[PDB]
Amino acid sequence: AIERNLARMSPLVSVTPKKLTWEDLRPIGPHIYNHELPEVPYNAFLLMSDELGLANMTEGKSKKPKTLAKECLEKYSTLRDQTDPILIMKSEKANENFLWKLWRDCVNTISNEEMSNELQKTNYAKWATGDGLTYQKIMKEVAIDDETMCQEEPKIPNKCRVAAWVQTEMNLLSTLTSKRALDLPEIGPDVAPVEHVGSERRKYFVNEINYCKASTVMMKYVLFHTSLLNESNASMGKYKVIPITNRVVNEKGESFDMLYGLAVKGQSHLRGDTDVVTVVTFEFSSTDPRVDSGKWPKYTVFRIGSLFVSGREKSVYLYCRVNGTNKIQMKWGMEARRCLLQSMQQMEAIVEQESSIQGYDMTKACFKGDRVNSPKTFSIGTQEGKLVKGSFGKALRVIFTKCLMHYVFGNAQLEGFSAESRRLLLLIQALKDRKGPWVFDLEGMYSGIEECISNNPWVIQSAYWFNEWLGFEKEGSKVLESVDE
Amino acid sequence: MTLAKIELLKQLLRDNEAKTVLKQTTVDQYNIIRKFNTSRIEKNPSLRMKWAMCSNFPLALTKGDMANRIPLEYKGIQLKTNKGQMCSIAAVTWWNTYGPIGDTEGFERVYESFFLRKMRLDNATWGRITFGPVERVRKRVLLNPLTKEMPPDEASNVIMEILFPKEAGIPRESTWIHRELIKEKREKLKGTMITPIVLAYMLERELVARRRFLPVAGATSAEFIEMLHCLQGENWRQIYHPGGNKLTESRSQSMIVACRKIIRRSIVASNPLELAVEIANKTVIDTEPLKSCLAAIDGGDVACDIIRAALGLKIRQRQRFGRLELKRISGRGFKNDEEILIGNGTIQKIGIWDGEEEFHVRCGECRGILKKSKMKLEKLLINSAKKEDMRDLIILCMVFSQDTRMFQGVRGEINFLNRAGQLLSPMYQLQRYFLNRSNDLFDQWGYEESPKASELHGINESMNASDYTLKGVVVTRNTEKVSITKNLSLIKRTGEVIMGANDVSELESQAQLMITYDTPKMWEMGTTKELVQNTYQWVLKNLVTLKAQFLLGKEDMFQWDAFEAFESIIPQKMAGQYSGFARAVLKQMRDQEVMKTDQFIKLLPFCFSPPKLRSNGEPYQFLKLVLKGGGENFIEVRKGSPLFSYNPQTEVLTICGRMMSLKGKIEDEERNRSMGNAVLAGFLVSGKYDPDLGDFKTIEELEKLKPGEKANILLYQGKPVKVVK
Amino acid sequence: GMNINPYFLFIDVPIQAAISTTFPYTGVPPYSHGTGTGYTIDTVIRTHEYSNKGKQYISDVTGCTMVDPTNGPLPEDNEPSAYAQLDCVLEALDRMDEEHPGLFQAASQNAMETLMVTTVDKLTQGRQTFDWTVCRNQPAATALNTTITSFRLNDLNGADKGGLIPFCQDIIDSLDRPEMTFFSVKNIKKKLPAFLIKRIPMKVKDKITKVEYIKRALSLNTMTKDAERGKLKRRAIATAGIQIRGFVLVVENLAKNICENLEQSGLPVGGNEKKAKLSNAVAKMLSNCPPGGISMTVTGDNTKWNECLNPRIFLAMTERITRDSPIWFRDFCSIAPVLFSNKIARLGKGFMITSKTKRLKAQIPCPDLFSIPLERYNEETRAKLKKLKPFFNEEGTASLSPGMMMGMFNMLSTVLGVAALGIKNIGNKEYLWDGLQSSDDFALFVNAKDEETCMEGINDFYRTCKLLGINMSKKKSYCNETGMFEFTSMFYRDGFVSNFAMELPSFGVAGVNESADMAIGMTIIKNNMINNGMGPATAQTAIQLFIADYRYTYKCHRGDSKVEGKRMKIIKELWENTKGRDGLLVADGGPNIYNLRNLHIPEIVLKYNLMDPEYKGRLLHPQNPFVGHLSDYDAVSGTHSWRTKRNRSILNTDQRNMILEEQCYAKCCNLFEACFNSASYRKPVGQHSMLEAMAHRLRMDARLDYESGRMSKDDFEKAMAHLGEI
RNA sequence: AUCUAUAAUAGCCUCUC
RNA sequence: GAUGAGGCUAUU
RNA sequence: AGUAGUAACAAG
Ligand SMILES: *O[C@H]1[C@@H](O)[C@H](n2cnc3c(N)ncnc32)O[C@@H]1COP(=O)(O)OP(=O)(O)OP(=O)(O)OC[C@H]1O[C@@H](n2c[n+](C)c3c(=O)[nH]c(N)nc32)[C@H](O)[C@@H]1O
Ligand SMILES: [Mg+2]
Ligand SMILES: [Mg+2]
Repeated sequence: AIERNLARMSPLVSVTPKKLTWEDLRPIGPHIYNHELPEVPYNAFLLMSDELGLANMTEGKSKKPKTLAKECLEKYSTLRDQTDPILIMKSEKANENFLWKLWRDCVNTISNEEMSNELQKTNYAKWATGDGLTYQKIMKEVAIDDETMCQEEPKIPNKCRVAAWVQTEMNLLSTLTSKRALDLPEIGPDVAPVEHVGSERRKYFVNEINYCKASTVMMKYVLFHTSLLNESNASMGKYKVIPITNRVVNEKGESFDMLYGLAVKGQSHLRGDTDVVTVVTFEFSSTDPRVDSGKWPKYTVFRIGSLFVSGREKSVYLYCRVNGTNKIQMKWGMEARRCLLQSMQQMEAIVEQESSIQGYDMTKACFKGDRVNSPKTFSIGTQEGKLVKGSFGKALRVIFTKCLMHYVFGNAQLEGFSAESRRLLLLIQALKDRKGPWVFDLEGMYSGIEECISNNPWVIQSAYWFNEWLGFEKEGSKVLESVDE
Repeated sequence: MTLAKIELLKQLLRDNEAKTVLKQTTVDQYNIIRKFNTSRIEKNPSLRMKWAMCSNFPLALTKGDMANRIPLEYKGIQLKTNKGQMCSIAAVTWWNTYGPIGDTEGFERVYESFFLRKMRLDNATWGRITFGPVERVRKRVLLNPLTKEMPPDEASNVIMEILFPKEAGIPRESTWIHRELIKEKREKLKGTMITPIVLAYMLERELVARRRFLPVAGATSAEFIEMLHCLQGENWRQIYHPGGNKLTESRSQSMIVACRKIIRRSIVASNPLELAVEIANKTVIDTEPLKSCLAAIDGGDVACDIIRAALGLKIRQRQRFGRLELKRISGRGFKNDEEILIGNGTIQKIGIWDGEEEFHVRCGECRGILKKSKMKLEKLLINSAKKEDMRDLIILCMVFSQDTRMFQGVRGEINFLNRAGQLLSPMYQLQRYFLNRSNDLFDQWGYEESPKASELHGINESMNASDYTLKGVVVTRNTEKVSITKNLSLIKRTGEVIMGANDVSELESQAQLMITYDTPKMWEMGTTKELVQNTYQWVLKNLVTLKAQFLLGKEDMFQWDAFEAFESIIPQKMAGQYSGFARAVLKQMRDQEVMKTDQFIKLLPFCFSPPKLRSNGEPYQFLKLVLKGGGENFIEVRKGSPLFSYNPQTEVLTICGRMMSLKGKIEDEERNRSMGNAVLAGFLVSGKYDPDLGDFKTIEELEKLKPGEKANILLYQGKPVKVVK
Repeated sequence: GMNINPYFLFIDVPIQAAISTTFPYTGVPPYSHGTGTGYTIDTVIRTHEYSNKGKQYISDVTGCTMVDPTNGPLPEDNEPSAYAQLDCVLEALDRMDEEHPGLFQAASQNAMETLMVTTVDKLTQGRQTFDWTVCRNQPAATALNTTITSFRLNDLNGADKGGLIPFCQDIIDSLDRPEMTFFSVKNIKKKLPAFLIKRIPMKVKDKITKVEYIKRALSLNTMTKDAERGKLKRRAIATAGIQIRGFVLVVENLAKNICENLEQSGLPVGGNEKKAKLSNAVAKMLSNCPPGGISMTVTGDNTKWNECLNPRIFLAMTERITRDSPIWFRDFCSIAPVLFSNKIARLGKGFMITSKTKRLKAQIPCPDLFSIPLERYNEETRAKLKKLKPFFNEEGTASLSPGMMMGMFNMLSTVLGVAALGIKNIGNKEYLWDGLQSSDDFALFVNAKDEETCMEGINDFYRTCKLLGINMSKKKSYCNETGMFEFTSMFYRDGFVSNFAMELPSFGVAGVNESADMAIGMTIIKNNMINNGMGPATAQTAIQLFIADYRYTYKCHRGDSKVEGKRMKIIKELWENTKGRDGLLVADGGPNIYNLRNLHIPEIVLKYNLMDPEYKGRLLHPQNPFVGHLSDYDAVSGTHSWRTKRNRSILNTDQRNMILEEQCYAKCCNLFEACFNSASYRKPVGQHSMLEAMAHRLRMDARLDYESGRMSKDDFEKAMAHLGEI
C-alpha cells in the first residue's frame, strides 16, 4: 500500500533538501539596523552600570534597613537636604511634581525618628502607585447590552533597533572592581583530596567573580527582591519605603553599607502569581541622562547634588521611575545567585578538560599559567574590527554577566530567541566541523528566529553579536575552503 | 482502647451523613474517600514557601499539653494565635531553645540506616586523586547497602507480618524463609511507642532495594555507589576505601575482573609472563593485594588460575554458575558463538561450549558428578540429599550443559535484553527462567526406566524416587600441579595445556570493588577510550622528538611502551595488517617529502605490531581501523572519527572529546599539502579528479590495481582526487 | 574601545561543549494571563483546517459537526495534513509485527492481565480532572467519588465490585441512561458591605438528559499552560473527565508494553537509561554504515503533531494490535479511541469586553460568545469566532472530532512513529533509514552511498510520514553527517554532552519544610554532580548558595550573626545558651558542616554526636506539637518537619457545607484507620461496607480483650451492647 | 549475571504559533 | 484557572 | 500611569 500511495502522491509533496553554505547564512533580524525604528530603551528593574551607591562605613552590625538608610543620608546630608528640584529629564506621562513630592516624603520618612517605613496615601503617592485604576466589574447582561463595551485590541511589543548602551553595559558589568558583594556562607572542612581541589579551584573562581560589577548588581537585585517580597506579604494595604541596599567589602577587609536609592511599594494584594504591585524607584546616579536621551524615555531625572571622588567633583542625579513586579519575578530575583553556578560550571568544565590532558590540576595554569603551560586565552571581543583575546577570568566574568542579563532581561522573547538561535547555532557548528549540513526550510527558521526580536534589549544585542560572530566565522572558514583542493 | 473506639463509632453513627458514608462506602472505596479533597493543591511550593514564611502564623499546631507549653508571647514576639491553632517559626525556635527535654531512643532506632551510612563514611580512607580521562558506563546499580534484600512484595509481606500480623491476610509461602527474621523484629518492636507507619518505612529502608541507572567506572558495589558523586567525574578519579565489611562475592568478582585486565594487557607484551607478574604484584583489590585475595578466595576463573600460577600459588579449578559450585576433574572446553533456536521460536546468539568435561557439582548440600558433552548432558550421578536442593541442582546442571532439550524446553517469555538494550547473559537468564518453572523442563527432558542396580535408583518429576526417572540423572549411594609457560599457558607435568590466555573471556565488566595498580603505568589498564586518549596525548607530548627520529631513523621509533599498551585494544587479527598499512603510509609520507603532522600522529600508534603484508608483498588498505569495544571505537584513515578528528583551520586535534592545540607543532605549509598522499599505502596524488576513469574505486579495487595506474578516490564528501601507484 | 561579544566564546569552544550558555534558565519563565479561550479556538480552527478536505457529517448521537480526514485525498503540498491512509498504517503495523514476532500478542496479554488486576482507585492518581456533575475541575479523587455517588443515584453499582472493568462497564451503561441524576454545587450569593459578594456553595440534586450527559462525558476542559520555556507564544492544554480516563489507562498500558520492546523508541526509558540506550543505538548505526558510503543524521520534530493525529487511526491501531485477544478486551481497548473521535472541547472562561472611557470590564462566557455582534470583538478574535461558528455548540462548546487535544496517547503516537521508522526503504532504493522516536521528536539515520541518495531517502521518509498523518517540521528539522545531532533536547557530539542549565531551577529551596528542604537540596547537588557533569568547586559553590537561600527563606541566619527578625532573637538566645554549637542545625542558627563527601547524610544524623543533650532532647521530642500525631503515638522526626496549613481560602468564598463533607469523610477515614492500623501502609481490600468491617473488627477486639483479661465484665457488656445496637 | 518486583503524595526536568 | 506521559528526587 | 504582552493586574 505504501508504495502505491507514494507512486500516486504528488511530487509537490517534498522535503526540498538544500545543502547549507556559509553564503546562505544571512544576518538575523535586519530591522535592528534601520534607523527609522527607535533604539531600544532601558527597561531593567534597577540601574546596573549607572548605579551610584552612597557608602557608609559599618562595624559589621546589620542594624535595620531604615536605620541603614538614615545613616547613609546623614553622612551625605547635602543630598538628603536638597529640597528644590532641578528637572533634567521627564518621562512622557509622568508628573514630576508628584514624583519629587514622593521622593521628599520618602526621605522624610526614612530620616524621621519613627521606626516605621510607612507612607500616607496622599494624592501624589496614590497617583504614583496607580491607586484606584482597576476597571469596575459589571454584570454580563449589562455589558452585552452596552454597545460601547468592546474587546480591547492587544498591545504588541514595538520594534526597536540596536542601542549602544547595551554594549556599554556588557563592557562595564564584566570589569573588575575593588568591592566584594557576595556573602557566601561557610561549608564543612575538607577531608577528601577532591574537596581540597574544589576549594583551591573555588579560590580562583570566586575571586574572579566576586570583584566584578555584575556581582554587585546581582547582589543588589537579590537583596531588593527579598525585601520587596517580605514587605508585600507583610504590608498588603500600606505604602512602604524600601531602601535599595547592598553590603560590600574592600580589599582591606573593611565593610561598607551602600544605599543606591529608595523604593515605594504600593498596595500589595497579590492573590494571583501574575498580579502586579507598583514600585516607584528613585535611584542615585552619576550618569547624565542627556548624554544619550534614547536610553531613558522611562525615567524622570532630577539633579540633586554633587559628590567628591577625586580633584574633580561629579554630579549626582536622581532617576525616578514607576515600575511594576509580581510574585514570580520577586521569587526569581531572590534566587538570582544561581547565575554564578551557570557561569562556573561551564568554565569549571573547561579546566577539568585541560587537567585530563595534562595529568594534574590546571586551575592555576589556566588562570595565570605556570612553568610548562601559558595562560589560557579566549576570543573575548572586537577592537576596531579586529578580534581581541582575553584571560580565562575575563571569559568567566563575561559568561557570568551573560547569565545575569538572562535573568534581568528574561521574558518570552528571550526564551523563543534562545531556542531558535540555538537551532541556528547547531547548524553553524555543523558547518564549522565539515559535516555537510543540509536544510529544508532555512527561511522558515530565520522567520522563527526573527519573530522574537521586538523590544527586548538583550535579544536585540544578542542578534547584533550573533551577526558579528557569524561574519567572523565566515571570514575564518574562507581559509578552510582550500584544503586538499 | 477498644471500648473508646466503639463509643466513637456510635457517636459517629449518630450523624446521618457519616452513617450513610460508612454504610455505602466499601473497604475498597475507602482509598478513594481517604484522598477526598475539596480544593486543588497550590502549585509552585517554592514561591508558596517564600511567600508564607513572611506571614505571621503559617504553621499548624497539634492541640495538647505540649502545645499549651508554648507561651502566647515571648519577649515581645507572638509565637501562637490567641478553628485550628497556628504558630510562627519563632515558636519552633522557642521550643528548640526552652522546650521540654524528651527521649531520643526512637530517632536512633528509626534512622539506623542513616547512622550506618554515617559510620561507613567516617571509617573510610581516602587515597590519591588522579587527573585523566575516565570512561563511565551507565549501569543499573544498587544505591545503598542492605544486610538482607528481598523484592518489594516479599518485603511488604514481611513488614505486614512484623507490624500488623492481625490484618495480614493469606500466609504466603514466600514468607516462610523469613519467618525467623520476623520473630527477631517482633522481639525488637514489642514495646515501641513509635507510629507503625514510620517503623514500616524503616523496615522498607532496611529491606527494599533501590536500583537506578547511574554512570559508573570500576566500582559498582553499593558501598561505592553512596560515594559515587565523590568517586570520579569525566576527567578525574578519587581513590576511596569505604568502612565496614565487604562481601566475599564482591571480592571474587573484583579479582576476576582484575586478572582478566592484567592478562589482556600482558598478552600483547614481549615475555607476557614477566609483565603479568609485575602488574599482579602491584594490584590491590580495594585495599587488599591481589595475591592475598587470590590465596584467600577459593574460586575464580581461567584468568585467576593463570595469575595464581604466575605468582606461584595453587590453581583452584572452580567455577560458579549462580547457585552452582563446579570443580573441574578432566576435559577442556572451547566457547564458540552460535545462533540457537529457543523453544519460543526466537533465535539467540549463545556461547556454546564443545568437548567432553567432568565436573564435581555442589549446590547447597547436594553433591554430584556431571559428565557433559557438546550440547548434550551425558550423565549426572547424584547422592541422596534435600529434595528441593536435589531438583534445583538437577535443573541447574541441565541448563549448564546447554542440552538441546533444555533450549527446546522454553515455553514463555524470556528477556535477553534490558530496557536500555544492554545484553544480559543468556545462560543466567535461562537458569533463572527454569528455576521457577522446572515442570516444563522436566516434561520436555523425557523419562526412562529407573536403574535397577544395587546402588543406582532414579528419581521422577514427582520429587521422589520411583521406577521412572528423567534421562541422564542417576542416584548413587556412594588438586593439580602445573607450571606456567612464557605465553601464560598452564601445562601439567605431562606437558598437556590445561589453560591458556586465549581461554580468558573477552567480556568487559565493571568491578564491584575499586581496583588500583600501584604502578606509574596504571593508565594502561584502562578502557579503550582512555587508552587511546592517553596514547595520543603521549604522542603529542613527545611529538618533536618522534618527528626527529622519524626523519633520521627508520624503524626504532615504532617500538615504545605506550604503543605496546595501545596494541592491547587492537584486535589481534587486524594488528599486523594495521601495522603494515600505517608503516607504509608513514614511509611514503617521509620519502616523498609530503608530510602531514595530523596523519602522522593518527597512524603512529598503529605501527607497533609486527607488519603483516599481503601474499603479493603489498600492505593491506583500510578505510577505518576498528578498536575493541563499541561501534564508535574506530579511527578513520581519511576523515575524522569519534575518537580522532582534526581541524586544519584552527589546527585543533579532538581526541575522545578533548581538544588539544597543534599550534607550534605544525608547519603552515601542511595546509597546502594534500590529504591524498597520506591515506593509501603506495599511492600518491597524481592530479585532479579525472572523469574519464569513472566512479571512485573501492579498497578491494585499489588492492588489485597494478603499479603505475591511476584511480579516482573520494577523501570525503565534496573532495575527490585521483591517485596513482 | 574593546567591545565584549559573548558569542565569541564559541570561537574557542564548540557549541555542544558550551550549550549550557544557550539556555536562559536563570530568568523568569513565561506565564499566561487572563483567558485561554483564544488559544483553544485557534487550536480548534487549525485542527479543522488540517482536515477540512475530509468527510463532513452530523453526529447522530450528539448532533455535532464531525470531520473525518482518514482515507481522505492525499496532500498536494507541504502544509500540515491529517489525511492518514488506513492501508499504509496497517502495512506499517504488519511490518512492525513481522520484525517483532509475538510483540503485539504479548503486549495485549500483559495489558489484559493488568486490567484484570486493576482497581477503581487507580483513577485517583491523576491531577485536576474535569467533573461533569459540576462542569468544573476537581481533584481526581474528588471527581471519581462524585461520579461514583452519582452512578449510585442512577442504579449503577459496578464500582462496588472493586475492579476497573465493572466501573468502565458502568460508564458504558451510564451513556445509555435516558436521564441522569447527580449531586451538583450551587452558590448562594450574599451582599457583604465594604458592596462585595459572598458565595456559599452547597450540594443539591440535579438532573440532565441523555444527550447532555453524553456531551458532558465527552467534554474536555481547556486551560492555559504556564511556566513553559523556549516558547514565545502561550498554548492551551486540556483535561478529560473520569469516563475517558477510565479507558485511556489500558490503551496507554498496551502502548507502553509495545514501546518497551522497540529499539527505536525513546519511551518509556528516561534519564541515564535513555542515554545508554541512545548511545548504544547510535554506536550500532555507526558500525552498520556500509563501507565507503555516507551516514547522515536528521534532527527532526513533527509540526502539528497533536492536531494531525486522528483518533480513528488510533482505533485502527488498537484493532490491529489486539488481533488475537478475546472480544471483550478488544472492545475495551476500542472504547477510548471511540470516545476521542467524538470529543467535545470546552472553550474556557470566554472573553473580556471593556469600556476604557467608563473604566468598566465584563467577562462574556463561552455560551454568550455570539450574543454580541462580532464587530465588538478585536480583529483576531472576530476572525477566529467567524471561523469557529460552524463547529460551535449552543452550550458554549465546540465539536473537535479530529486531532488529539493534548498528549493523551504519547505511547501510541510513539508506536506509530516507530512503525514509520520501520519501513527503512522505499522501492528497493539504495538507502537504509533507521532512527529513534519519542512522541513528536525523532532522529533519522540514513545510510547510503552518497549525499544525494541520503537526501532521496530523507524525502521518501518524509512522504511516508505524510501517508501516516505525520508532518515533519521542515523549518525546525535539519541534517548533517552522522556524529552530531539533538534529540529530546539532548545534544550528542561524539557522545552526549552535559546540559547543566536545565537543572538550575531545581537548585533552589524545594518548599516542603526546613529539614526536608535541606535534604532535597543536598541530594540535588549530589545528583547533579553524578549525572550533569558538575565539578567539585561548582558543587561547593552550590552548597554555599543553597545555604544562603535557605537561611534567607527560613530566616534562620547564623546564631552569631546580627541579622534582625522575630525568629532571629530566639536564634541568638539559643546560640548564647548552647555549648556544643556545632551540633545546632542550620534552621536553628547553627553552622553548616556539609561538604562533597557527606551530601548523602541527613543533617540531624550528621550533627547527632555534636548536639548538646538538652538541645538534642528538645529538637527530637517524641511529642513535639509541630508534627502531626496519630490518635498518643511518638514521632521520631524533629521539630523542623512541620507542615504549613495550606488553606486555599479563595477571597469572598465561604465553604460552610463543602468543608463539612470533607470533615465527614476525614472522620470516617480516621475512625477506619484507628480500627485498622495497616490501612495507611497497605491499601485495604474488600467489597463489603466499611461499617461492617469496623464492627466485626471491634467485636473481635472486645472478645479477645475479655478473654485475655484486658477488659472487665462491665466494659465488655457495654461494648457488646453498643455493637448489637449498631 | 538486577533480569524480577515495586503502595500513595509532592516537587523538578523533557516532550500547537 | 493550572492537564497527559516518562525519568529522577524527598516523605510517609 | 505602570507592569506586561495576543490578556490580564493595577484589590475583592
Ligand atoms: O559476572 C561474570 C563473571 O565475573 C561471573 N563469574 C564467573 N565465575 C565466577 C566466579 N568463579 N566467582 C564469582 N563470579 C564469577 O559470571 C559472569 C560471567 O561472565 P562471562 O565472562 O561472560 O562468562 P563466560 O564468558 O565464562 O561464559 P558463561 O557462559 O557466562 O560462563 C560463566 C562461568 O560459567 C562457566 N561455564 C559455563 N559453562 C556452560 C561452561 C562450559 O561449558 N565450559 C567451561 N569451561 N566453563 C563453563 C564459565 O567458564 C565461567 O566459569
Ligand atoms: Mg517535538
Ligand atoms: Mg528534535
